[PDB]
Amino acid sequence: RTVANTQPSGPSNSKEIPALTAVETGHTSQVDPSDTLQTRHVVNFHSRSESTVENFMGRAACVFMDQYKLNSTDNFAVWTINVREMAQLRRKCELFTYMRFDIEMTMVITSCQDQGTQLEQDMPVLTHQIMYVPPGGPIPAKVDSYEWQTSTNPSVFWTEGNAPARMSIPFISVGNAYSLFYDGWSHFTQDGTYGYTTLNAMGKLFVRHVNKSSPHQITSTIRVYFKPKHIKAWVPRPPRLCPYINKGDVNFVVTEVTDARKSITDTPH
Amino acid sequence: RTVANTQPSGPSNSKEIPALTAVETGHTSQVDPSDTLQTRHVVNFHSRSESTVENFMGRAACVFMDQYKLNSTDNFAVWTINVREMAQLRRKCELFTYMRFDIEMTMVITSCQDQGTQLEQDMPVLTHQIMYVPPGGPIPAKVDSYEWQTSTNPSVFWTEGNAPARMSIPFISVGNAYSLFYDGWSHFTQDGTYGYTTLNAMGKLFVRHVNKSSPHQITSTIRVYFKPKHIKAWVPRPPRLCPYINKGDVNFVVTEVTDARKSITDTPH
Amino acid sequence: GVPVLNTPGSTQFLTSDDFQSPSAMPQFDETPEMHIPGEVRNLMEMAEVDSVVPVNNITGKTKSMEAYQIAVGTGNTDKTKPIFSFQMDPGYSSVLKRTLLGEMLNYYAHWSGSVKLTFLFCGSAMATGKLLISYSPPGASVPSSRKDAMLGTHIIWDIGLQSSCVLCVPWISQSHYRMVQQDPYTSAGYITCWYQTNIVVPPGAPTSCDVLCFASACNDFSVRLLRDTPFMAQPGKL
Amino acid sequence: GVPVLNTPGSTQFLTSDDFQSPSAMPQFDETPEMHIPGEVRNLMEMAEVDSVVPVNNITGKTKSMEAYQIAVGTGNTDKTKPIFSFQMDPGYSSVLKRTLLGEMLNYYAHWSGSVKLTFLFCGSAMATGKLLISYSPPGASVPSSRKDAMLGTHIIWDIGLQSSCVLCVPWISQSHYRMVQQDPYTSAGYITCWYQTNIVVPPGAPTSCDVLCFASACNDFSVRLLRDTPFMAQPGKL
Amino acid sequence: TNINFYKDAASSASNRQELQQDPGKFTDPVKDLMVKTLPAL
Amino acid sequence: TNINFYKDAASSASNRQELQQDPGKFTDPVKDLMVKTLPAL
Amino acid sequence: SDRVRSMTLGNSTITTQESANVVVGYGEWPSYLSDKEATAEDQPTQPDVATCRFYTLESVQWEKSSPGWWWKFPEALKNMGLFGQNMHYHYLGRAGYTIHVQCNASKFHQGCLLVVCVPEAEMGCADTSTTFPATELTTEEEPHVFTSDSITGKKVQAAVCNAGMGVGVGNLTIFPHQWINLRTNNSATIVMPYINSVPMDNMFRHYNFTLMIIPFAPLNFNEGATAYVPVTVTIAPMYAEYNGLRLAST
Amino acid sequence: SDRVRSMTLGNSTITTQESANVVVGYGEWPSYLSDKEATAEDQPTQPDVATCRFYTLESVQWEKSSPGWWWKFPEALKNMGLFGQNMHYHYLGRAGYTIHVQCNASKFHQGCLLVVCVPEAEMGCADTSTTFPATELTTEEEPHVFTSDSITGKKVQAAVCNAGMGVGVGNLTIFPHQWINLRTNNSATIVMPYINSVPMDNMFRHYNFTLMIIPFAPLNFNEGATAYVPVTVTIAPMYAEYNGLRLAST
Ligand SMILES: CCCCCCCCCCCCCCCC(=O)O
Ligand SMILES: CCCCCCCCCCCCCCCC(=O)O
Repeated sequence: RTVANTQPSGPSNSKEIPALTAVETGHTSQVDPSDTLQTRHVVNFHSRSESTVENFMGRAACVFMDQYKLNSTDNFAVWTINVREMAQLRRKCELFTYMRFDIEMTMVITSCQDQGTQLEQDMPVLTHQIMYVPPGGPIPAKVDSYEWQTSTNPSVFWTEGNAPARMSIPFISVGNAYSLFYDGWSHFTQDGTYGYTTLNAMGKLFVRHVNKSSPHQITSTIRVYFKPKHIKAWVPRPPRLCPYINKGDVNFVVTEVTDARKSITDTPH
Repeated sequence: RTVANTQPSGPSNSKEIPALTAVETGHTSQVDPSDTLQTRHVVNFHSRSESTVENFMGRAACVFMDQYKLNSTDNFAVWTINVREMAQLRRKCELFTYMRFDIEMTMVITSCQDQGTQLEQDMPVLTHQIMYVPPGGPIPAKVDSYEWQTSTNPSVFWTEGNAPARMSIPFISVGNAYSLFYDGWSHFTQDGTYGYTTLNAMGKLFVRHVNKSSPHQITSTIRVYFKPKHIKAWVPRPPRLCPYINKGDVNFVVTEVTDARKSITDTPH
Repeated sequence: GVPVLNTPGSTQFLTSDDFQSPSAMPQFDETPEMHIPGEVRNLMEMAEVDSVVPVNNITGKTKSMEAYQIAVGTGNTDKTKPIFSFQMDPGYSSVLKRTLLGEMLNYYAHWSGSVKLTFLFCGSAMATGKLLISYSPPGASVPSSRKDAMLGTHIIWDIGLQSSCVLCVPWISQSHYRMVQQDPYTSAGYITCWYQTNIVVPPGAPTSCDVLCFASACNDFSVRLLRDTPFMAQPGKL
Repeated sequence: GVPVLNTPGSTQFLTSDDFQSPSAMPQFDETPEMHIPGEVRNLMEMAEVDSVVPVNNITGKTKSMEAYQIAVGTGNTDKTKPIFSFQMDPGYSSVLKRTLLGEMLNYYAHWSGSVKLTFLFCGSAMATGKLLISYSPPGASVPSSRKDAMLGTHIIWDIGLQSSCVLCVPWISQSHYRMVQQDPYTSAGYITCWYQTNIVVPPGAPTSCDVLCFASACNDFSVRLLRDTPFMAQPGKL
Repeated sequence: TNINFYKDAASSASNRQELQQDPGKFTDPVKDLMVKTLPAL
Repeated sequence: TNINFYKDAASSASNRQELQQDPGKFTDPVKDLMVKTLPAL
Repeated sequence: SDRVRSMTLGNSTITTQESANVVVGYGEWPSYLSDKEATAEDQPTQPDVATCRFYTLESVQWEKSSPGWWWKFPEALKNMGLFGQNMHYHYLGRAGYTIHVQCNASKFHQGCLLVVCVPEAEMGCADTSTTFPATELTTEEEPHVFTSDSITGKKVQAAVCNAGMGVGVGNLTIFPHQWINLRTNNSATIVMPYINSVPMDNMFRHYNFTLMIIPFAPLNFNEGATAYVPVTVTIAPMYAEYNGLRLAST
Repeated sequence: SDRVRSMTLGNSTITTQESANVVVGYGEWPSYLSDKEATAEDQPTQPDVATCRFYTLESVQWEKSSPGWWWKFPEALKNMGLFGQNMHYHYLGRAGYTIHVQCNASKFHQGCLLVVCVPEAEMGCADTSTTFPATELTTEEEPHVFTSDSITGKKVQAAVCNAGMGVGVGNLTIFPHQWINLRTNNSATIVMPYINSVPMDNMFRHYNFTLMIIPFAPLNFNEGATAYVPVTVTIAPMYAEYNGLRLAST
């Protein structure tokens, strides 16, 4: 599974011109260092492991951080489920237009115990219900609404102090891939929502405290970490140089192509 | 796997002179007690186990202790990842110039609940994010910065009160071994950073509380324990007699070769 | 039941863990997979593919298109001066950091392999000239004379019908994996382009021709240690 | 799922545990292993290799080079006195504690095997003499006469062309493993060097010749119980 | 090891041991085969 | 027992049952073979 | 020779004398949707030559200061023959487009065009807060020009350096790309197959890809050379299959 | 006999009449970097005799009070023939050095030198807070002398007891070591192979090893004996292979 070994080369004066190619063809030259220059026989035990899209997405990264409190809509956290909320994994997922990945969510929830005048009352271990409402499903409006009855909606019901909750999610896109980039309008009139927001509507994630109330306000932070696995990247894209501005669109502020250097001949050190 | 058994010997008056060797050769004499003296046949069931570099490094030892607080740069602990910070494992690793070891880090984190005027507010179980930034990667500047989104950086996200976090790390050195001793400058001009600091730049370890804040200051101590496994020691070195002074250089204060005794003939007891 | 001793790594969320987890929706019929062209099973494939690099990243030109344009001219002035010069290491070099191999390098901490820089002469068809594109391995000063660049690894680019010479940096390193982050120990060499011969042009052709450099990864190329990219900085919630 | 009963050793970080843990970077391509000469697969190998010991560790001489130098002279004075004397146990003996076997002994609590002390005569080539290097097993007083040392294990070193006699302490112990820490029960013997004959020198050679003792481990040598070394003391953060 | 303890296919460990790679999709997408040892034209 | 439950090779128990040893690298590094039963010269 | 090329898709044919090898989109040749990969149960309308022909779009003058142009396909093919008619009269459509960009320049012309088919090139708004209308990115009649610098308003961010998608334009070669270097090439052909997550998608709401022609080296010609150097896109959908006959959408 | 020795590496040859067995560094003979263990794809420059020859360095007088000397190789071989030239003209270099230290002394001379090749002997600064310059440890022209006692300043800790690396000098025999005992030996040869983590490293920034010649027994000679007893290091790199031809570094 290792990369191709550098074949031994020698002096050459021929008509092969391996270095001389044409980018006009659009084909990146398949040349090796043995072609242009003279190289020794180096057996490359180096392997393109951890560079696989499966391994690259294997690193779990946050996609959703929100603060929901105990003792309105601030007692539970609502997440329009998209990878684009957090820039760290968004740019990874935006390296490819289509990724057919089974996403492994690992919720990390930490209670904060908000600083108040009175904080001398100790609440028992806080259980957390991370319910997933599929798109078009019943969206709860209160922390005790009927939607929290998980007849069909999956829910971990994670309790604090245990191992972080983790529920692997299959490939749920209506299409055959998750369109991270989708230059398309929601409506056929070409008017509406432009971007990944249209196709990447995978429901919502409502996070609440299973505990009814606490003597003092406790604002637990739900840190959702998305680990893509069984990924099928299908159309590669460059990383977005510009910083992410909107989580529902690719809208960006202009950014330099690279870090500017003093001169075209400016080589530090 | 046991050590060589003491072969039976007897009286000898020959020209073999096993005791008579030459240290001028640089070869340590391979003589046995049967050679110099007369010994009985002793089957040595003793084995050189627990003396193996694999077993010797098997004992996990601290390499990084720092205090990071909850409720600036003091809310997360930064570790330039090197074994040399703690002298106990550093001298073990400095017994060999090159060690190709898969390092097994076992973070031990204990909250302190800093003594303050008010400490009557009980915070829920504190989750701890131990993120590893590879060398040249994005280094966080705040406890809530975008770097903490672990798109690619590995992170245990350990929660307090559970089993101590442990993430085995492969051999990540750019070279074929970890140069514990490296008498080399960072730059080819022979000016810059001299020592292991040059080659042993294996990134940084940022430890933070996943919990956003606490009503009262809590300063958890991150005690990183490094267990080398699958070690390949390649160039043995003596233990450093002098106490360690700098964690980025071998710089030392002069120390006696051994504990001085009253006389060359001074034998206690 | 079964006696189980919890390892000291229990109840932790390691980011890079191959741990099976219960399915959110069991027996969920995933949409049938279709053969979408271009299946990326490794991002070293997108590193291998060519990418115009911002060689002329002088102040202001990064905003415009002239960052990639490597200016060449039919003038005797500054002919003994490099057409360009920059650091070979795609991790931290300003030219190569935001290119395809560089962008897929700053997502990692260690990189190994032969960067190949394809140089496309974007000038007049009758504009013929010889350049000397040279990778100088580290340990010495940046080449300040064409002879110094010739002393290192180099290729003479005779601009013609092909119009693209590939300078393949032959992985001249003292370690199996150079480090993506800027460190003098695994500091790479210097890629400098000079004039082996002037860019001779007919009277009806522009003298100020342009060159595009395509830094691409060879089959040797690999990255070993993943890390969050320093380029993608998120000031706050989007 | 599977009924699992947690053992009373669950959720603990035992330092000496062979417990598998999730990989920090899964499928990480480690740099290919190369045959670096000197592969240490056991530190009893570095114990076995010779090491100059500070026999003459009298006050002040540990700072200088005379700690290893064992002074011998062509003088009738103090000929009935030991050239040197020290404790055999490398764990706590001042001479042998910081040597290769001793330094790889204080990293352990129990030690077993035959220490072999190679004695190199670092004097004039024409300086010929006979020494009596004697390991006396414990249970009796330290030898105060050459006859007492002769009564124990001893080797006569006839200094000549070889110039190095190896006094191999034949592991005269009442237990399979002596304890590295200073305890009278596993207290080792006493290694004392005397003059079997004076160091006869020609008139043109120095009388005050020097001897170097190389305490080395034999094939029998082993250590059984690991412990943090008392030598490496860390007052605070570096 | 490689044993899948969950019935659902998605509820399995990531296929981190698959290093299949076809750079020819991106590096060599031309219809006519291009050999480095001949002029590209 | 010896079963490796993690795919990565580094994510395995330490090889504490390997007692391979070659002291001849350090104790006998001379080019010409030296036998204890003959003068070293 | 590889420089000469001839593509006879449908009634219209394209013959070129200086054209490098055609860039098959991501190495896979376009084809009709297979029964295995088909999710629509309607009978597919497959005009082999009525719609699968070379459509010559509006030619845009490559000025010296031109930073770039983009066409949004298949919406750029509206009102272009029976391909556009089938777009209007069908809910779902799939096509593999072998775009052929013709830039006839003399041997004294300096310039280079990255003709790159970016699948799903989601364009960024000039003002990040708002979203641009459809007219700003749609390419029904004229190519939408990338601006040399940043623009503002309810439009598409046309910064050529960011390619309008916040992406490094020099890295746009990651997508199926061919270079029209007037030194060597005068025409680039990219045979891009149908590229989308869903096997068939509507051809109005969703643009299957965007053909971005980015002059990396601006057109440079001395006085006396032809100043009107046209960049003519001739795109031929291949294996075009449509499901869901419906009322014409306008 | 084992006392006589003859090494003919390259043009220069070394013949000795009282020289013990040569200490092959860690028991492995030096050799050219194999393709399996090679990470640099450049063609290796392998001068079999141009660089792989015995270079006689500056001879230092072994005084009675001399505590020791050290040479930092391969940087001590700068300006020494084509080995130094290849060092200057190459980014990466590998060599196995068979150092030969010549100490000709009569039969009436008392002394003993631990000639030990310490791989990667990281030297400690005299003041722990600061770091010494390159001149303090580099051995381009003259050996750097270990001081008998502790020194201070922006220099290298030259305490002979600590060997400059905080390490017991008597334990330095752990590294490939040979003893020049004037009773028996007048010359020590250590055939140390290339010892580094990376298969090839730069020969300026990194010193592959340090040859420390530590007089454990100080030179002792009665009046009338030759007072100028020289310690002459004659080091011959073997199987020297260089990758990365570049501009000369000075
Ligand atoms: C708590 C159990 C159920 C968990 C369900 C939460 C995850 C829903 C599925 C997410 C699909 C992938 C992310 C959105 C699509 C994308 O932009 O790639
Ligand atoms: C939290 C998961 C990731 C853990 C990463 C932390 C360990 C990084 C690798 C350490 C390499 C060995 C120590 C430095 C090199 C050395 O001096 O031996």
